Amino acid sequence: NLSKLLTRYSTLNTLIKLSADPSAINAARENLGASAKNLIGDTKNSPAYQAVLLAINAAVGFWNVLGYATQCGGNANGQESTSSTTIFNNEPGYRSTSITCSLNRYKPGYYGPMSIENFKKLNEAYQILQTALNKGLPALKENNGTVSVTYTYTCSGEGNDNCSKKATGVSDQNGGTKTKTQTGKTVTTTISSKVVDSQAKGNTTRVSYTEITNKLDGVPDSAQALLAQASTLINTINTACPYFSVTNKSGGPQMEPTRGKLCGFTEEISAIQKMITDAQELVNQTSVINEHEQSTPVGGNNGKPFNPFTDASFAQGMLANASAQAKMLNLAHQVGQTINPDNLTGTFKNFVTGFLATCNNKGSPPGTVTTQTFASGCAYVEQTITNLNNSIAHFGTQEQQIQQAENIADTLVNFGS
Amino acid sequence: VQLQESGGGLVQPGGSLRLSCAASGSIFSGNVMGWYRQAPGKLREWVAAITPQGVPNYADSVKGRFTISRDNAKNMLYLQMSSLKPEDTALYYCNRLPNYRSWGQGTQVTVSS
Ligand SMILES: CC(=O)N[C@@H]1[C@@H](O[C@@H]2O[C@H](CO)[C@H](O)[C@H](O[C@H]3O[C@H](CO)[C@H](O)[C@H](O)[C@H]3NC(C)=O)[C@H]2O[C@@H]2O[C@@H](C)[C@@H](O)[C@@H](O)[C@@H]2O)[C@H](O[C@@H]2O[C@@H](C)[C@@H](O)[C@@H](O)[C@@H]2O)[C@@H](CO)O[C@H]1O
Repeated sequence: NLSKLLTRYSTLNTLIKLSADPSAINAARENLGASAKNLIGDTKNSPAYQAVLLAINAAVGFWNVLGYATQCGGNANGQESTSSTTIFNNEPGYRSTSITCSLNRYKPGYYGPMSIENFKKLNEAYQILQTALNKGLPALKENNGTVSVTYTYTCSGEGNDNCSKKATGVSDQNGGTKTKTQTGKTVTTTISSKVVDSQAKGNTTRVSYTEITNKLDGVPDSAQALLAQASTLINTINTACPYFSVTNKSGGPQMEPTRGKLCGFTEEISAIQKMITDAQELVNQTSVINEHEQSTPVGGNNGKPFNPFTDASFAQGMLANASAQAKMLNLAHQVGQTINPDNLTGTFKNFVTGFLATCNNKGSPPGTVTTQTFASGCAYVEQTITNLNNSIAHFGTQEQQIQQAENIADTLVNFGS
Repeated sequence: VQLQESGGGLVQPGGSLRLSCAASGSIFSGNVMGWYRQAPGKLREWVAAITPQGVPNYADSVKGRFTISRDNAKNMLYLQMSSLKPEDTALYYCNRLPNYRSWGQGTQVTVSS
């Protein structure tokens, strides 16, 4: 009997009254439209935006912490080399804005050096991420922005084939150029090659080298696309699982362990993978929201009073829209809790508070690599956790409005079934 | 997984009251926390929130009259209410934001002359 239960659950009675009233339903639908703009159209105040940003920064920060300590080398086939030095620019090396891969003889592989092939994949994802962070991530709804990205690396040493025609696609090693396209979006890549003799004016380094420049145009900077880059970054590290060994500064904070394999940071890597996974799911709710717009008013028809049992075919879409917004908000929260040092323990807590959430650059804008970036995240991790929490606190009203819209729609889906 | 409000009662307009909420660690720690209320004939309304670092914000209906605070060592959330009005009469609840989906009992506040 229904009186007997509206006795105890008086808020259920209010819910039913609202579900029978077009003007309460239309108010809830307006609320959903405004909260959707907060979630997918804003930046500072969107918890969804802040959580995407945080997932990306944690991946980037992870490599800023460990990249300088990571062995790499060999030749183009993932094979060992006799005397190859390959240097990647705008990377966070030891007292340097480049990372040098020059470990010879050892076979690239697990607990060994990272192959140049893996490093190239890693490096490209990194350069793209840092260029986009530097320019500022767009709101979640902006799906067609692009960024331009340029990066360089060099090869020296006898037998080094990492800058050759097969590695590169480029015909003349001195002065040649090649263009190729790729993917929903077309990205153009221009690769050019130049040789610099040991004697040339300039040329600190005693030695002859080849320089490769890559210029990518039309790189998508949408959230979904940047998350895919962050995933490539962290998965390449975890799959390649190269040897590292760290310089622990006398004084400083202490990195444990000091030698080992990169995939040995298992809690850190799992956490970051899980953040990215949750942010990809979060960004997927965008299309659910878009395809179920709530801006058309609803009512009875032919001037007949509204009948909640027959006139409510919109409810399904309203519920899917409300549920999707709630899901964004919960996943945004869950990204934050995965990395927030307040709920972390032991070695993983030390990693985040001592390294990942710090920056040693002498704030520098996001995406800047200096000779002091190494061993620190330099990716605004702490500021982003704070801004995520601030944005969630400023979403108190909208969250209740979303729950209410969901309860209304769900009451109407029930009545119509 | 526990939310326990207390401190409510019947007071006079113009009056004061301080509400308490004991929350479990897993709800409270490193989360935004907040207060809500449910008045007769209405659904639950958000009232105030506070970040782990202590930054408070408020709904317009209570701003300048209520103060939310938190005690991170004891997992306690507080709402100091002043210049109370009949319209502040309601069941008050605390939760994290976003909400854990089981609400506690709440605590009744009645303001009446
Ligand atoms: C070891 C070194 O740096 N040597 C310098 C010269 O460069 C080398 O020249 C030889 C021919 O004598 C080759 O061309 C060699 O590259 C070939 O072999 C490599 C594998 O060992 C790799 O597959 C290359 O892709 C391949 N290139 C070609 C065109 O087939 C050169 O070494 C390579 O390039 C140098 C610059 C450096 O990056 C090495 O790490 C790399 O392995 C160099 O010669 C000048 O440049 C060459 C590319 C070529 O055009 C020459 O004819 C030019 O004279 C000279 C002068 O700068 O310095 C040598 O010390």
